[PDB]
Amino acid sequence: SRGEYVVAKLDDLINWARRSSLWPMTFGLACCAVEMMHMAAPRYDMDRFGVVFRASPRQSDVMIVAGTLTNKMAPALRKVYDQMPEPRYVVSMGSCANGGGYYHYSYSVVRGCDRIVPVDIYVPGCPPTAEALLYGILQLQKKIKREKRLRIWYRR
Amino acid sequence: PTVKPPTARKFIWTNHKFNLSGTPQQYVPYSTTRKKIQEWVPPSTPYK
Amino acid sequence: GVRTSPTGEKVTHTGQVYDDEDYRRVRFVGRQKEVNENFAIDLIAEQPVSQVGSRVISCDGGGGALGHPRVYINLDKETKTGTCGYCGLQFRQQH
Amino acid sequence: FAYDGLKRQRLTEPMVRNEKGLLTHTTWEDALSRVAGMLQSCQGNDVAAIAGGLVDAEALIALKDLLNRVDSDTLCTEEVFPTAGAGTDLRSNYLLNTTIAGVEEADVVLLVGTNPRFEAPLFNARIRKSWLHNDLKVALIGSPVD
Amino acid sequence: TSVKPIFSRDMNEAKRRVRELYRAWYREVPNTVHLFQLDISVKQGRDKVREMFKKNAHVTDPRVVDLLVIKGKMELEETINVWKQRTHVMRFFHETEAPRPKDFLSKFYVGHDP
Amino acid sequence: TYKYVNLREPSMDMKSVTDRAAQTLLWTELIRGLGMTLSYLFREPATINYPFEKGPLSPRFRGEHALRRYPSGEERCIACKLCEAVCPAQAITIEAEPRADGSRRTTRYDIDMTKCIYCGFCQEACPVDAIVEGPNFEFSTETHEELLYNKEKLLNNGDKWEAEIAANIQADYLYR
Amino acid sequence: LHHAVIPHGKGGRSSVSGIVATVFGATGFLGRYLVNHLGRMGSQVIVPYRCEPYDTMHLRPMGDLGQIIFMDWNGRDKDSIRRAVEHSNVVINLVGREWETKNFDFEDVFVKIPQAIAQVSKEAGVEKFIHISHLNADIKSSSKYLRNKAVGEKEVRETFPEATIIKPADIFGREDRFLNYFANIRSLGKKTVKQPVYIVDVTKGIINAIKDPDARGKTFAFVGPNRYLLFDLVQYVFAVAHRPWTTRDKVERIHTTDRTLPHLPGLEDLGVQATPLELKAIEVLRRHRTVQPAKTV
Amino acid sequence: TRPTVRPRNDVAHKQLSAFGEYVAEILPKYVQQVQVSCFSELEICIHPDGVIPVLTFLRDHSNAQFKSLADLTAVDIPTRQNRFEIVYNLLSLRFNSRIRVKTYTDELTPVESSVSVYKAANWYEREIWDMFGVFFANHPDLRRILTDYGFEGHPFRKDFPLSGYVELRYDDEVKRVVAEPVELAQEFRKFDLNSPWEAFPAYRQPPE
Ligand SMILES: NC(=O)C1=CN([C@@H]2O[C@H](COP(=O)(O)OP(=O)(O)OC[C@H]3O[C@@H](n4cnc5c(N)ncnc54)[C@H](OP(=O)(O)O)[C@@H]3O)[C@@H](O)[C@H]2O)C=CC1
Ligand code: SF4
Ligand code: SF4
Ligand code: SF4
Ligand SMILES: [Zn+2]
Repeated sequence: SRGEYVVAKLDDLINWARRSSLWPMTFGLACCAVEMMHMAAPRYDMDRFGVVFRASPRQSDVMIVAGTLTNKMAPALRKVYDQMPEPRYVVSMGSCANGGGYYHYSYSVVRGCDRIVPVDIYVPGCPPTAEALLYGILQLQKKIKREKRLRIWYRR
Repeated sequence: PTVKPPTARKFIWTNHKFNLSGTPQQYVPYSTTRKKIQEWVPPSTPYK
Repeated sequence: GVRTSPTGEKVTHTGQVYDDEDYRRVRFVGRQKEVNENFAIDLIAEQPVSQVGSRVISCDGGGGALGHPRVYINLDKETKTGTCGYCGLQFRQQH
Repeated sequence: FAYDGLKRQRLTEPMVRNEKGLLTHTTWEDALSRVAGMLQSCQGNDVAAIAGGLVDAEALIALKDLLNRVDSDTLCTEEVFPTAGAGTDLRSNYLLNTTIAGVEEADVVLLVGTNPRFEAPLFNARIRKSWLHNDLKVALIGSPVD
Repeated sequence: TSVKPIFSRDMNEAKRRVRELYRAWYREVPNTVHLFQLDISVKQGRDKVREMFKKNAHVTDPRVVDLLVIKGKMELEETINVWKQRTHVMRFFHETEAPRPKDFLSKFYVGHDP
Repeated sequence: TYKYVNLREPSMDMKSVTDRAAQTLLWTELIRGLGMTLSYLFREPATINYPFEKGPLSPRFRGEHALRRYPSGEERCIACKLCEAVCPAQAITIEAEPRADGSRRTTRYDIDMTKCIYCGFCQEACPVDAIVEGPNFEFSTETHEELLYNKEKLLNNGDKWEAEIAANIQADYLYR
Repeated sequence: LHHAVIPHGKGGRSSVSGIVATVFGATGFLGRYLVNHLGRMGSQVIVPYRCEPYDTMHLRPMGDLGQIIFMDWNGRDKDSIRRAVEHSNVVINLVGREWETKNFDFEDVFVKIPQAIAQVSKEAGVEKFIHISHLNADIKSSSKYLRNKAVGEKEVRETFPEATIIKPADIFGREDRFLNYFANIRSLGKKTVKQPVYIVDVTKGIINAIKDPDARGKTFAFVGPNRYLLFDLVQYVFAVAHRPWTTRDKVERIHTTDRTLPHLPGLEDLGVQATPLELKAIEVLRRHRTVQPAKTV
Repeated sequence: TRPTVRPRNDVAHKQLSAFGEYVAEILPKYVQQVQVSCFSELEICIHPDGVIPVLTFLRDHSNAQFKSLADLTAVDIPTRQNRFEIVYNLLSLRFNSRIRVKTYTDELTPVESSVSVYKAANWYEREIWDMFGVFFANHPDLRRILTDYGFEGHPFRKDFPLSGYVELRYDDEVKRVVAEPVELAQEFRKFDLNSPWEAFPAYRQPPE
């Protein structure tokens, strides 16, 4: 049909523009911040993918939770998540953000940031390398590329 | 590996698969152990 | 050496498979149950028994330091082979 | 080595008889209601209880007080001890009064009607230790067991 | 049995300090309901303050109630100076926690805890 | 054995004062900084073309975990639980039993990859080189429980990456 | 009862509640809070979703790992319904649209899909089935919503004879279309009498209907403790929210009075204290700010 | 014992023993023990009423001049009735030396704050309040420093469990991060590692 073709091409356009202009807000909590900074450093250079370095939280498209989430900061994480405009994504970077990690059995650590915010990409490592984080960001772009917002809207 | 080939084994995958996450072929975890306690099955005949 | 339950589910090399009335099969709906189809119990049976001319044999698994710790296997029983407790290779005195 | 029977043949859920007379799984509410509805219709010797060989003192006094609320004194064990004479009134006529340790202090042990090697194997091991170190004299009235 | 005091020489000075801490919390509850924009009433927050004070009402040691007044002053300073968020104030109201079985029979039904 | 950073007295003759005033009024060090930024403008950047170009790794690299085999197909793991004893984050969960040929083998070998600190104490505690931490670092998932590897997943990582893992161990086993 | 579905733990996130729930329509207003209250017990929750997977992200922190299983389903595909319900011990229906669409009218959403779900849940061996009708459901109703929902209630009752059918009156909450409709309309005042019910009361009633074996085959009516006229209720909405998308079917439903059904059980028969509007309307309408309470009848 | 054994420093042992005698006899009102370890570290174990007079001495005396507070530490030892052991690591830059000043308290006896001697202590003993519950009298702003704001319990006490008593999660009903009792999906596996054989006969305690 014509309408299905039109909403498919518009889905492809808006998914292209969203995955090719991802703006991150990095929670530089712990040691994974150093490796996000290496993913911004000139060897890997996220800025050539259209992924800018340190966009403000009220204009960013993806929240990279890079470090250990403690109990004292989990409401601040959730408040910054609630202040992000949609579509917002969450990359969980490294073991403490993924599942608690080396501080999993601690009294003061949230056992993974997925107890606090919905998470799209889990990037494993302690820390994951800057290349592994850039792999996770390209996998997030591939996840955005196969979104079907207007096709489901046309089929609802 | 054209110059120094890898050592061939009967269990090394002939078909390398890429990252299957987000597909129907992704990894789903489960407990690989069997049942620990055995339950008592009552008899299928009546007790009269 | 994988077989299949009547539910259609592959039994793992441990022997694990969910029951039919077990709800935990729902995790594989639309997805797959990843099993390894190279059973080590079926592959170590395929090895030939090494006929040696000695009474005590040593096994390290091959490769020198890339194998297991070097153990010594007695071969006095002519009824049964002498199996390495690490790698599963088995040995027979040739007399 | 009997701990592997502790994970086989286990009772895990309450069972009641259905309309076909077969045991079927149920809840604790339904099972305790169906037992208590019959227990309220009992009085005196209408209800009795047999204690098994593996029952702790807490469940024993629990079921004793429960049947004493119905005024039932018929509470039994599987193992017969004779009630003639003193019975279970004095403790001394149903105990190992000497001790397990006091076997080390005896000089003649008389064993009547028992195979203590299997009925109480470490009591027999203590008798053997006193046999070996104290030159204990042992006699047995019964079948000539090892 | 001669111990060094924290603030109170006896229990009457201790009750004076308990009383002044309760006065400060009682005054603070409407401001706490307002600026944290809570979903509770001022009366319900004062009920929670009274519940937390009555929870410790069996202590007879002056040093223990001196530490209780010190910790209450610390929680009060964390409430007045807006250092707690809304979540720390609402943790006194165990709202998402399902009510536990209290009698014998429901604890028998749910599991093994006495 | 020590030196004084910033303990210089500037010269007060008219030459040096006029040098400092030409610096102040004519912005000489600001043009120096613009010159250094212009100098990096005309350099070749250090940017590799990921994913087509890859960061250089060593054979010691500690990435994704893999249970290995012998050159007969028999799995190397003989269920000794040294890896989970040494595991600093308690990521390794092991259950074992004698299997049908009487061999000491695991029935559970789980690694929570979100507890794992990727320090490789398991592969150096392992007496038979069964668990290794292989060279894969590109294994990001979309779901948390996809990073909860059981024995099937780890044996499949071994079968997947063994041609590379064996060569890395061949490079580094004389340092171990 | 299977050993993996015996309840364990202390009723928390890592516990096992023994509830395997397939919640159709879980991405809506009721499904949000029902999956939040199921997954906080340690329940296996199958969420069959129609929409974009992004639009299901908020359901993911609601339970422990592996406790929420997302899968695709189509309403006109019985195979996807069987694929979703065949491991569950309870199936909850929450499929609803306030408005009819080009591909789904009120009969597809309220008659065809609930009868399909209940038929497949009967022929898959599911123990418990909960369906959600409306309190004002009637064949002789002026709105097409209430007519098709009464028809669908009748068909659910006749094809799953042990279905717990639940009648909420007008559910108010943070994501409702009852207080948020009146707070964003800025349609008129008539003789309509309503008793709205709070969403957490509805969710606690649904979970108590899951846990109660006496709720099989019952028809509950979830209403609030206070009945209001429509006019002073709308004036209370505008007074709390500090103020001085629709169709004609929604207008017919707002101008339809909430009926009194004393012969049907309610929230008190499931152990639920119905929360009044005066505690929760400030929590709902705090978003709408840039009060004497409404008179009850 | 040359290659693998640590070389013993006898000169520092003799000098720190002489200075420990020096401090023990200048301040006999508070000094309880003086010990020097085999790796030459001096410990002055004092009475807790002499926190200020001893630390003011070592900071200000012309033969001590321990001007730097390296670290301030508590240790929970529950078998002692004074279970908390407060440790003052001090550095003299003039004599290039380190000293340790150790005292004790239980849960209820306050220790005098040493912010008047070392301002560095302002956070350290503040942390000893947060982690151990040791109250410090006349501290300028004594409150918690590391735990969450509603945190009950003093975590580095050894009767406090490893995972706590509560855990957080976001709850979408109340739209808020909430605290619940902790349930672990995998329990922390306690390992009993200690060998049943005596490792160090020099540390053998006399039996009962
Ligand atoms: N005040 C109220 O809301 C009241 C509601 N009810 C009933 O309760 C139920 C839930 O209400 P509510 O949360 O407000 O409704 P919503 O509109 O918020 O959500 C209903 C859900 O049904 C799904 N759905 C709708 N149409 C279809 C379809 N054709 N095929 C598949 N899925 C579909 C939607 O999925 P998706 O996100 O993909 O669109 C959504 O998840 C409804 O049945 C409603 O009639 C009863 C009384 C009062
Ligand atoms: S995953 Fe590891 S390196 Fe990363 S922040 Fe956590 S502790 Fe630091
Ligand atoms: S790399 Fe370290 S943390 Fe990871 S499984 Fe091995 S020992 Fe455990
Ligand atoms: S992987 Fe190695 S260390 Fe771990 S149990 Fe197996 S053989 Fe032992
Ligand atoms: Zn071998």
